This record gives sequence, C-alpha cells and structure tokens, in this order.
Amino acid sequence: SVAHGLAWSYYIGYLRLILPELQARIRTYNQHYNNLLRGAVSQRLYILLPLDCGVPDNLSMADPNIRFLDKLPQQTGDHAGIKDRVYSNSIYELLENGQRAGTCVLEYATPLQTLFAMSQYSQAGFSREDRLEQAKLFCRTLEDILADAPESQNNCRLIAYQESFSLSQEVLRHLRQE
Amino acid sequence: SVAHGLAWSYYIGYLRLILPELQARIRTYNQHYNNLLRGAVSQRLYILLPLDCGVPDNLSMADPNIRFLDKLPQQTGDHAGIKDRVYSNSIYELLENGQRAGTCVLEYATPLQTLFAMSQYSQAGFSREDRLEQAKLFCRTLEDILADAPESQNNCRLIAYQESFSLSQEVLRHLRQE
Ligand SMILES: Nc1nc2c(ncn2[C@@H]2O[C@@H]3COP(=O)(O)O[C@H]4[C@@H](O)[C@H](n5cnc6c(N)ncnc65)O[C@@H]4COP(=O)(O)O[C@H]2[C@@H]3O)c(=O)[nH]1
Repeated sequence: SVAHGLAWSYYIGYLRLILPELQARIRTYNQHYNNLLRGAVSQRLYILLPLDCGVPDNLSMADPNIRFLDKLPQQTGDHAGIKDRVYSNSIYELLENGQRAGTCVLEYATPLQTLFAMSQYSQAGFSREDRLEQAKLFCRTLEDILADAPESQNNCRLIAYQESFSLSQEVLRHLRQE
Repeated sequence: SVAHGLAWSYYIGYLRLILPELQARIRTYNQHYNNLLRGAVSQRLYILLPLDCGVPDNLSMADPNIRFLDKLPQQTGDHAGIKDRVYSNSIYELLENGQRAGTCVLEYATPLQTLFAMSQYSQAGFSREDRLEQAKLFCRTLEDILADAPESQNNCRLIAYQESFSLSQEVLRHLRQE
C-alpha cells in the first residue's frame, strides 16, 4: 500500500529520529534564543495533515495569520552515508485579532506532497480518487504508529483537516487545549 | 504498493529537487573548495542500492577503502513549511591498492532503510521476503522514473548489488566507464 509505506517511512526516517530530542531543542530555544519578553514555545511538534494534499511550501501562503519567527537549533547526524544530514524545524506565531495568540513548532507532513504529485504524474498510475483514500489511510496508519511508538510521549500532535475555514484558528484550538 | 510509493517519494521529494542543481554544485566545489592538486569530482550522483537493504549510516563501515573527504555546498529551500530545509551531499574517495583511484558524490538510497526497518517492526505487517521483492520493485520503478525524468540528464547512476564482494571496486567499475 502506497500510504502504508509512506506512513512508515515518515516514522522511521523522521519522527522516530527527531521526537526523542525535540523537547530538549525547544527548551534550549526558550532559554537562550527566544526573546526574553515573549511567550515560551509550546512543547509539541504540530503536524498539519490536509487531506486534499494541498501542501504549500510557505505556511504564510495558507494563512496570513501564520507568520514565521525563528528556527529551532538544528539537529544533525550521519544517515545512509550522508555526513551531518540536517533536520531543521521552524517556529511560527499564530495571530488572532491581529495580535500573537501563541507560538508553536509547526509544519506539514511532507509525504502528503508526494501523494499530490503522484496524482499529477501520468507514469505514477495514481488517480485523484486514489489520493483522497490514500491520504486518509496515511493519517490513520500514522496515528496508529505513534500511539504505540515509544518516541511519541506527549510531544507530537496530528492536525487533520478538510476544507469558511481558518488554519490559524484550527491550530489555536489544539494549542489552547494544551 | 509500498515500493511504488517509496520510489516515487524519492524522486518527488529528493531527486527531482537536487539533480537540476547537482552539476553546478560540483563545478563550484571543484573550482573553489577542492584541493588544487587533487582530481576533480566526477559529475554524477552515485546511488548505492543494496538489495538486502543493509544501509549503514557510515559508508566507511561498509568498506574501509571508501573514505569521507568533504561536503558539497549545501542546497537549501523552503519545503512543506520548513524554512531553509538543508539538502546535503558527501564526497568520498575510493582507494585501490591503498591509493586514491577516484572521487565521487556517493550515498545510499535512504528508502531502502525504510524497507529494512519495516521488516523488523511487527506492527508493519511486512516480512523479510516482502523486503527482497519490494527492494527489487523499488529499484525497477526508480530507474523507470529516471529514464523519462527531465531532471536526470547524465547526472545520476544507480548501482544495485547483492552480496568476495568489494563495494569500493563495484563503484570504481562504474566510475571507470565514466
Ligand atoms: N540522502 C538524502 N535523502 C533524502 C533527503 N531528503 C529526502 N530524502 C529522501 O526522499 C524521500 C521522500 O522525501 P520526503 O521529504 O517526502 O519524506 C521524508 C519527510 O517526510 C520526513 N523528513 C526526513 N528528513 C526531513 C527533514 N530534514 N525535514 C523535514 N522532514 C523530513 O521523513 C520522510 C522520509 O525520509 P527519508 O530520510 O527516508 O528520505 C528520503 C525519502 O524517502 C536528504 O536530505 N538526503
């Protein structure tokens, strides 16, 4: 299954590698690089899962209330022959009524971009209906992996959505629960 | 198909992104950072495809004649909400009879590590026989993608192998053809 392989590669090649050290990288940022007068970055990696697989490269293009602020400390390591491969994450501010209502580590799940592009390339033999069903299967498999995964211990939140709708608000709703 | 999705994600999320700018990054290295007295780095990205999916993180652990030298200039760009995500590659020297017989950009195809780990995790429902058959399907799909891909224009070489056997020699054989 396309989505089954994609869900497992996202855990094996990314989540299980960065989640153990995520809270440490955030506490490091909150103490030494975060502006002294600002709210602390929240402790979890928030992952956006648009089921229509529309994954823009700039998050501020999906909502103007979502604005880039800073990058976490970079995590590097040797991986499949690549020396010091860089895993980077970005901190965003979420604006409500124009003012900062919260800060969090936010990104899209990249494998959804793969399902999108696969639906566009003829040689992939992958229809736009395949995409919606595989997008849902990808998220189910992922939350099933992370439930049993030892690396996910209150440090990761999946935010699936389908499109009116405000992404900045959908994130803030999860953020306000904690 | 697990390998079908993995082969397409490797093209969409990596090869089609780095191959257009690979030769430019190599010429930049050969002129400004390569030691003036050394042989030029070859122009292609050589990708190792062990069908047993044994992908060590340090290439020198698979063969002592393969020694790290330097990194190419890093390629950065915004991707799925990650600002300045870093794509890095490593240059290796290949020793024959103890002396440098060639230099090239070399790495393993990371999705093979995914197939390996999937075969080890019970929740993946993926047997070691599934792995060998999916490993072969992954490479077939990949070379079929790159044949028709506009980004692959004499800048990428797939080296599939199955294990005596010397990895440094198998690479040098491809290198000596050109
Ligand atoms: N050698 C090498 N291969 C790379 C690199 N980046 C991607 N690949 C490969 O391309 C394929 C698809 O790319 P994608 O981002 O869709 O999936 C990635 C992506 O969702 C997530 N991920 C991995 N590294 C990062 C990262 N640095 N930043 C954000 N997300 C990441 O986990 C998935 C699996 O990662 P893997 O690791 O196996 O790299 C393979 C991947 O199979 C790279 O920088 N170096």
